[PDB]
Amino acid sequence: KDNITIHPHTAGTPIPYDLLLLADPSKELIDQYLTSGELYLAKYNNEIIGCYVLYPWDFETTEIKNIAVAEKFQNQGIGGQLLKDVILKAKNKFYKKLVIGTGNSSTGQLYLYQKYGFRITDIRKNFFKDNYPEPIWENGIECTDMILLTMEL
Amino acid sequence: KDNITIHPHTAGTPIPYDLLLLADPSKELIDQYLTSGELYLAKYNNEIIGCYVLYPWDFETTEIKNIAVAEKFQNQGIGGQLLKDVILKAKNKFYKKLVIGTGNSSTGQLYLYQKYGFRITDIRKNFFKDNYPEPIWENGIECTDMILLTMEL
Ligand SMILES: CC(=O)SCCNC(=O)CCNC(=O)[C@H](O)C(C)(C)COP(=O)(O)OP(=O)(O)OC[C@H]1O[C@@H](n2cnc3c(N)ncnc32)[C@H](O)[C@@H]1OP(=O)(O)O
Ligand SMILES: CC(=O)SCCNC(=O)CCNC(=O)[C@H](O)C(C)(C)COP(=O)(O)OP(=O)(O)OC[C@H]1O[C@@H](n2cnc3c(N)ncnc32)[C@H](O)[C@@H]1OP(=O)(O)O
Repeated sequence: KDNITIHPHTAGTPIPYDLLLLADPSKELIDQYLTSGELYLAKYNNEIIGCYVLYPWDFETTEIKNIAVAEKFQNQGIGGQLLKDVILKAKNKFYKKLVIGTGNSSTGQLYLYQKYGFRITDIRKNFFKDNYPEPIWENGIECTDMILLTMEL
Repeated sequence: KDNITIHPHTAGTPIPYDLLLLADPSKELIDQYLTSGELYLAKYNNEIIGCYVLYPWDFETTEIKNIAVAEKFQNQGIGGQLLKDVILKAKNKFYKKLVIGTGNSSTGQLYLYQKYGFRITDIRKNFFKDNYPEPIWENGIECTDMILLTMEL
């Protein structure tokens, strides 16, 4: 909606694993990019309803390692508001490219990221097969490969 | 449906440009891969309602350069029947890989081809921008790049 607020996560505050796990089934992988990344929390009427994690590769590129919206609040435009906020945060830290990777089966998400300016740029063959023990499925398609999209900032 | 027939196009028969143009807006590009490709026609109660073109790259790979279903008959499973038939024809000619390329904005099609066994393998940046004069748009996304998918036969 139009009355959502976004702030960085504060030390001592609970980490919204419920939300992060909607986007990444591995709590181990989440905690790893929380080490060097920056977590942001989207609040609406005092409740944390969404989040994203920015994860620098280097000076030029930073990656959205995780972006999630509470299941009760999806498909109301909150994700788009989050993506706009990520774009500003990455620009403010002088990154030149913003990257996000999603599953080959995530065809709905491939629309959304392109709507906000991401171009499809790379395929990571068997990324999910190699990095997650149990296979992952969407829409009856096995999610084996990562599709990487890139936005020039 | 279950009562569709598929046959190669016969010399002297009209070429269904109405159908081919649904899949490729350039009659010039269509006629070019009709030169070295093979056109197949799907008939239902005597009417041509779909078609595809197979276009060899070399001994190992052949490409679906064009696949189309009449607008009145779409989303009834005819395209899937066509894709199954292409797979058999390519195997029968001893190809090892079957390739199809669609637009970055064609997220519905990215589902369908993966459902029938195609993996996303390659991005052709600015393919449509370079090869078609007028820009092409889908779902409010500009169609600039070709997504190439590959099936091991
Ligand atoms: C790096 C990573 O984290 S990849 C994993 C991403 N996270 C997840 O998958 C976790 C689970 N899902 C979610 O948390 C969320 O659904 C998100 C983060 C993916 C998206 O957030 P949302 O608030 O649901 O998205 P939002 O409402 O802004 O837009 C979704 C869009 O999909 C569109 N859409 C609807 N049906 C379809 C469809 N069949 N195909 C494509 N797009 C569709 C909607 O219309 C909407 O677009 P629009 O606003 O232009 O009309
Ligand atoms: C190389 C080239 O030619 S690329 C260009 C391809 N051709 C074209 O775009 C021409 C215009 N379109 C067409 O001719 C046809 O629609 C084709 C050839 C793309 C597909 O043929 P169709 O008969 O419509 O497909 P079919 O009915 O078998 O299946 C379409 C699928 O999309 C699914 N679908 C529906 N909504 C969506 C959505 N939002 N996102 C993804 N998939 C969706 C349908 O459920 C169906 O899948 P299912 O059978 O597994 O449930």
